[PDB]
Amino acid sequence: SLGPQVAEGENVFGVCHIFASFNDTFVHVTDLSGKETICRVTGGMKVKADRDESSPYAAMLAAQDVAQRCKELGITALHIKLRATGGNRTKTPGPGAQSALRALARSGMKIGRIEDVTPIPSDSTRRKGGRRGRRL
Amino acid sequence: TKKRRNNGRAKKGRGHVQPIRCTNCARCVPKDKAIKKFVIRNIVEAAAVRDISEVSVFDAYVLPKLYVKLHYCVSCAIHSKVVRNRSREARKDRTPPPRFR
Amino acid sequence: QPIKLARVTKVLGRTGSQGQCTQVRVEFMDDTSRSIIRNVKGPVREGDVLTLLESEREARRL
Amino acid sequence: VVDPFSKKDWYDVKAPAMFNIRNIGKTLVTRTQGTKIASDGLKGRVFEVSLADLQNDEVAFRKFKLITEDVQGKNCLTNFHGMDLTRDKMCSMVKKWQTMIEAHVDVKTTDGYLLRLFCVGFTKKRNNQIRKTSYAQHQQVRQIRKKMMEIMTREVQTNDLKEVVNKLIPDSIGKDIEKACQSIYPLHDVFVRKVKMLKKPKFELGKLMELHG
RNA sequence: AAUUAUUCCCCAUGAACGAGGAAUUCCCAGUAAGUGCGGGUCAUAAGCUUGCGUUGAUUAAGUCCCUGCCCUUUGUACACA
RNA sequence: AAUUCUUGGACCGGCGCAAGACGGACCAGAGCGAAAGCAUUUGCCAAGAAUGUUUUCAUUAAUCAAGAACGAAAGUCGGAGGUUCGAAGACGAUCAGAUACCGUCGUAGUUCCGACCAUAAACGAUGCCGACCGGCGAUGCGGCGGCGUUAUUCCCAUGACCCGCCGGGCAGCUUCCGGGAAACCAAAGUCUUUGGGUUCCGGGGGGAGUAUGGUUGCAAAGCUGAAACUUAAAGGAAUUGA
Ligand SMILES: [Mg+2]
Ligand SMILES: [Zn+2]
Repeated sequence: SLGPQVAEGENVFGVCHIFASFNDTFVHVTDLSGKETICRVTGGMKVKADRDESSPYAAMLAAQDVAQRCKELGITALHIKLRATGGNRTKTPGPGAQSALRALARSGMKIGRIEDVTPIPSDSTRRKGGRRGRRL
Repeated sequence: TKKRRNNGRAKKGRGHVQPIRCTNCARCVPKDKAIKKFVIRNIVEAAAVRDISEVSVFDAYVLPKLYVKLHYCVSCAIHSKVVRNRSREARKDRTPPPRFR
Repeated sequence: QPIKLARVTKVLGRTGSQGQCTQVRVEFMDDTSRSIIRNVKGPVREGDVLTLLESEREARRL
Repeated sequence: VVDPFSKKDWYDVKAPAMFNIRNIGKTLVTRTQGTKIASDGLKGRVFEVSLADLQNDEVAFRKFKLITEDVQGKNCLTNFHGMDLTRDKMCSMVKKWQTMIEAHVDVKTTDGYLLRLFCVGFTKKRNNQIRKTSYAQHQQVRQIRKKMMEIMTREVQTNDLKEVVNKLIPDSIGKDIEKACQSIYPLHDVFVRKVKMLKKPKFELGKLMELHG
């Protein structure tokens, strides 16, 4: 909780690994090496209703929370590493990614470079569900 | 009775085409029968653009697009309203519908 | 944050669940150039004015 | 029942002399109080910095991997560990109606860095072309892949890593393959897609301290 | 023929009701609503209905969101559907 | 939502390690193959169509009872292996009930080697060989001819485009060829104006691909395959309603 970077106009970049699944949203700030966790606020930590952990609401709450927790330790700006479920499963960022990314940029943190790191296979194992899929 | 001259697929001179998993379900459908769509969206939506445009350190950073290739089974394609039923004569028109703006 | 004055230039069409907005392109009175589309409640004419609490956020051209 | 960021001292990270802007950014560690040591934990960490952030203002689609080989004092001294293109660039290039030629080589520098270089090229549609497809026949693909491998190996093998990274900062290798394969089938999007570091030499200090100016 | 008070008059008696939950009806200009006046029923005879003036607005010039109905395409082994 | 996991630190993030599956995007009404089927690189081995030919043999050919090779998936026996997924089963929900759909586990299996089984909506629901009968635009391979563009800068000459012609192939569009009950099909046409060659096979619906005998297989089952009896329709294409 003491950055030796003079706050003249020198930007201390973290890197937030936004993992937006379709039943949870992880907002997670990390150091520039990618090793040492600074702050990790999940979607279902804020709201205690199991249906809507992966909401634009709970994503926005956790994003504002980490943004306040992150400017305490003295990380000025952030790099974005957005990802979906990936592998066999869906490759679209969940409904929380947009509210999370927006809200923690609304909350005074500056955005560096945005990129996608969804684990896509060159080719994978068999997918969950039958040959006829999920009949519902 | 025979509905479609090509049997609802792009198989002509094979006999077998490796099956593929529907993105919505996980139903195995033939690769050539599957309704394919290519989705190119920005990582941030429309109104969040101006928020992240001015709350970014870099002047004139063209933020990237997410590129997704979606396969659907015929069931999911009709349900999610990607494809619909057509007139008996208007079924024949293969020309993809107009995208201008 | 300053309230800005804008002259409605043209009416486009009506939107909302029960047709209770007017889609209009409103030109700013202060700067001659800046024209953005906004949704307008109440009976609006062409060639009246609006008092915007924010001058930036824009409506979707439906 | 402790503040876990009471005992976390920050650091500066230097990038090697090859790139213009040197101070990459900040780091944190639990400074030593027994068997597990600051330096012992700080060594072996890898960073992925955009070439636009390593130079002044530049290519945003190319990224470089740099590991902390050793820490001098309040200062991590990184060294070249790998290279890769971005998801958005790799996806934007790969499109329909063209042959996508891919080649990989396993080559060794003079100093004991063994690299694996992945190249990728796409067949170019012509200026007056009315045909939609513009594919290459399998022998043409095999010949271009042969020219990819033999250029990627002759470029790296003959000189040391410092000069090889100096070549990777432009795409001098990607230009050379795009020139050689003009006669076989003209390409356009020829990049050295990826570089992986497989085997590294015996870690000396004078080598890196002269690679760091 | 008025007990089980037909209708009307007078003194007396002085109740719940502080604007009404779920829900829900009708309506855009001399219209809503207030306000009274005739016709029908009628020996006795309006808290109904059917007509007439009188005073006279708020909101809207729209939409398919809800509720209904009607089309076109489509599927059908149904045609007392 | 719950069953499951987790302060014997799950999930998330970093650096490595192993394992066994699988080859995304490029990937197309594109290609090859007798059909099943076939997709990372490179090497080795034998095969093959089409094209080119003023080479060679000289009727050696087409189709085929008997007989034979290959034959998805599932399945059985033996050995190796076990990442994912997952018949059986163990639960958790929903439901009037759920022995299902939905969810967490999960043995056989899924993968490899060696023996079997020989069936699929194994489909173009369409045997093979040969000839004749409209047009147009593309496409994949081979050849041939021609302004011009670009690389080998030295451009002879090859490669990438461009414009046409020829032959084989996957398909497409169009029309009063003609046919057909029509849907539709340049073949499903050249059929009362009925005959080019040949193999298999159908005879109202059920009973029934059942019984029985034979044969093949370790088993599952495969191939061949009736009758009594019951019945006036079952069915095909297209139309108008609901
Ligand atoms: Mg098949
Ligand atoms: Zn599906």
